[PDB]
Amino acid sequence: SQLSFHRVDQKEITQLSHLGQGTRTNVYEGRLRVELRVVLKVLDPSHHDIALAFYETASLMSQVSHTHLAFVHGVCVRGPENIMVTEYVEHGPLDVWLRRERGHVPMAWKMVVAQQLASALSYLENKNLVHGNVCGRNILLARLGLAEGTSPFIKLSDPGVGLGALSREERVERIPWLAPECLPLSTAMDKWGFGATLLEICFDGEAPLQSRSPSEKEHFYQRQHRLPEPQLATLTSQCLTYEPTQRPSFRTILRDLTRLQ
Ligand SMILES: NC(=O)Nc1sc(-c2ccccc2)cc1C(N)=O
Repeated sequence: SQLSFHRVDQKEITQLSHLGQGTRTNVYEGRLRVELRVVLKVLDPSHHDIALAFYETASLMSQVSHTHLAFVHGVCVRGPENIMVTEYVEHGPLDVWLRRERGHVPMAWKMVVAQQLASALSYLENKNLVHGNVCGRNILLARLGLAEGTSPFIKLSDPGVGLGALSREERVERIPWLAPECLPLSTAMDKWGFGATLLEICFDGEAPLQSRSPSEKEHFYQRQHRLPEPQLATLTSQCLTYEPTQRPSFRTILRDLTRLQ
């Protein structure tokens, strides 16, 4: 093993406006010259394992292609700062967009988005690679598709700092997207995240257990409580099965989403 990713020189990037924060990151709009519109993910000063995890994600995402996976252009080191350089996708995070468009996103639109997500994720399953952070915030909207005769187009972004390097406190915050087996490893975890993401999508960007304290989210998992029903219901319940070996394959998930729309 030896990572593979493009090294970007600090001269080749321009840092523009702050977009928000990811896990141990600050995220900015930028420009990449040899000019590409890009996103810059500046890793906070942090333990070395966080840094290694960041690089492991850049390497992973630098070696996969898909219609519905966002590009990773490289990594730029700017003195003590490590910066992942990624695709700017026009309309930003899906969760933010859904909350703003709450009430007038039709179920048929959500079905297309779901089918796109599933096919991205079936490709990673085929490659036996784990994403580890499927949630609406990591789904970026390239086309709105709300206009008559158009259809939406999403891209799944990089998972950022790997799950294994995060604190237990951080993993709790990711409930219900976090697979229960990860609270105390496989491609199975993304079936849970997918399920949790489908609920998030069905509820116009509100995910379940958002009004719950960390202790309550933990307790929900400990008592293996069942998450609400969106009929994507069968599918979502299948994905949101605590036992990883009972979650259906993306081949099945995708075949099912097709013969639904
Ligand atoms: N590749 C990638 O992740 N692109 C991202 S991340 C992001 C973002 C992240 C955290 C808070 C708010 C926005 C926006 C965009 C974008 N518009 O493409």
